[PDB]
Amino acid sequence: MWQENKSWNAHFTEHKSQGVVVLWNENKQQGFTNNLKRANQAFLPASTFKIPNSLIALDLGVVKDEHQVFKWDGQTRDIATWNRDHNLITAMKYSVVPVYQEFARQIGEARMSKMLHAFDYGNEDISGNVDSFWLDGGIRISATEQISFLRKLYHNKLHVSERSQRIVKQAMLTEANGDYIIRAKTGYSTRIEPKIGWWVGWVELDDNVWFFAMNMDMPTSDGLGLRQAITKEVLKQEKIIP
Amino acid sequence: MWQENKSWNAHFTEHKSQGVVVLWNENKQQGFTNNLKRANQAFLPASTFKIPNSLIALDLGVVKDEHQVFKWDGQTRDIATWNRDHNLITAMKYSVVPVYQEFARQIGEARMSKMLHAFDYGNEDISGNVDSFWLDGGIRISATEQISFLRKLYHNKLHVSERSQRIVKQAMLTEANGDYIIRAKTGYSTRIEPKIGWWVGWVELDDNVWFFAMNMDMPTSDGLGLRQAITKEVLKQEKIIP
Ligand SMILES: O=S(=O)(O)c1ccc2cc(S(=O)(=O)O)ccc2c1
Ligand SMILES: O=S(=O)(O)c1ccc2cc(S(=O)(=O)O)ccc2c1
Ligand SMILES: [Cl-]
Ligand code: NA
Ligand code: NA
Ligand code: NA
Ligand code: NA
Repeated sequence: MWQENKSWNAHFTEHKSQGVVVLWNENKQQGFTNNLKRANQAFLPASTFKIPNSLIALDLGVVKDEHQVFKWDGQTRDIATWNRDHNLITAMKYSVVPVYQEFARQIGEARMSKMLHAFDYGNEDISGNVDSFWLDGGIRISATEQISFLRKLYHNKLHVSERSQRIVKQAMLTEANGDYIIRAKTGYSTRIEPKIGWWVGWVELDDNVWFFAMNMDMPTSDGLGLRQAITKEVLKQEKIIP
Repeated sequence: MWQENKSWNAHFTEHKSQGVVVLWNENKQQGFTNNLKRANQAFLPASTFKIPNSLIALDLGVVKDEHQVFKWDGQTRDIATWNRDHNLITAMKYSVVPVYQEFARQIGEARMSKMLHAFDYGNEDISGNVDSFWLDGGIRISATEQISFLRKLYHNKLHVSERSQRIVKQAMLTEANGDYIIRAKTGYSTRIEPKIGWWVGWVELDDNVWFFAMNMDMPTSDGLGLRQAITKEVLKQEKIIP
């Protein structure tokens, strides 16, 4: 099932960093990682929680579809792309936290807790603030647990409607060409140590899909590009993407 | 509503050919083209008929989902990519006619003709074989008629389920990066003169979507890549993609 390959550490070493990448080959039901222990250590999901959050908001009707416009509240924040109107596509593309904070407020503590229990998501714990618990509360999830959740989403097996799951899988669209399709979500956990950056999702090939979930030490925002860079180096080494 | 911008013909004559490109700004509700007469000229849809064919087959249960495998029939044909198993995603990417010829045969003439009338698709005529009329039968559709069809598809108001339309819009995925997403379908009509090449779809932006339909004279298969090349040149000139 799980096989360890420490070859991939060089890609983390090359950039003064440490992390874990987890790959799952859907067809052959075989997994791969450079660090079995870290692959199963639970961290704050940060903005990768936007995947379950969107599924919940859509299923409950907080968000009717991917065209509904969530208008900027007018407060100028540090990330410039947040200071504009957004729909679910652009909101997820740019990790617009304010938009998902009002989602969490409408969902409320009870329904959020109930949904995460049914999702089997992480430790299912929403302790902390209603609109910030995935950034500084008690919820935790491992990279392998992200793959378990993601595999349910890919196969439309999560407890919410098939429509909700198809809309989110559309919003996760990051990259696509003649070779592959990447649906994925980035995350950056800055409020509680250890500061880490996430990239979870999958790579759709012609006749297979590879699920991946990576996290890495991230002391500042300047290294965020390595989340995608290091992952793609691993995908190139296994001849998944050219 | 429409306006002619014959500046684009320099992108066609540069590659020794003729054609039309039709754009439609969804937000502004304004259309553009380099030749309004060819824009309204109706040709065989060729494999751009895979868009409505896929909707009909999905709505009728001929195709269960985007993951169902359709086994190669063993007959080795001239396009290598056709001689292997496929699903809806790859069968559309490689324009695998045999796979869609089976779809049509199971849909049948009666339901195909009622569905095309419900879609308002072209001249709604399926005269000829039910398994080849979009390649050598009587169906005819213009570039502007493709845009009307595609607009309904984008808005889920075609007369099939919302599920079927979302799946087809998924299978149309051609290209996606941080700047745009292209959902399109290629076509090469070579059984009845004039031999022409199609590219129809739309470009999803952050705050807008641009529908496009284009066709051009294609005497030999060598020039097929100019379908996308010329379209991207127009889109660049109109400050639609960088
Ligand atoms: O609220 S914080 O400033 O801690 C915060 C929250 C989410 C973030 C997501 C990203 S992401 O672009 O990596 O998704 C980057 C920085 C972030 C900072
Ligand atoms: O059956 S034909 O050989 O006439 C035929 C049908 C569809 C085709 C689609 C393409 S595509 O470029 O639209 O994928 C290219 C050649 C084709 C030939
Ligand atoms: Cl998609
Ligand atoms: Na997105
Ligand atoms: Na944090
Ligand atoms: Na179906
Ligand atoms: Na023709």
